[PDB]
Amino acid sequence: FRVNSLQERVDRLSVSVTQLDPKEEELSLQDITMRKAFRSSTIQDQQLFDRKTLPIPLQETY
Amino acid sequence: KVARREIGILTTNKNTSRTHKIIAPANLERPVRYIRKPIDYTILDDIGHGVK
Repeated sequence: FRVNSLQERVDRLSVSVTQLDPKEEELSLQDITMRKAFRSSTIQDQQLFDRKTLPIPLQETY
Repeated sequence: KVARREIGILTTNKNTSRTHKIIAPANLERPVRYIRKPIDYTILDDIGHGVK
């Protein structure tokens, strides 16, 4: 699923980049003033041994 | 390209060239031989209103 979702995401970005025009691209200071800075994902996995993570086989033995 | 386009506005050609320390003429001066000739008081007769 993820692969397919990403592939189509990659494909249309490969097209968007094609349309990029350095000659017309204008820069504004409102990005530094009115628009938040890019933030990469900061997900950290924890509590890996909750009962809900217990595999079915062991659950039955339990 | 966007960055270079932004700084390109603040630039202009720096007219610099490269040549040799010494450039001799195409044709060097010809050594003229000395020949004796008498004083001639008529060589200015055609300059201005001359008198023959």
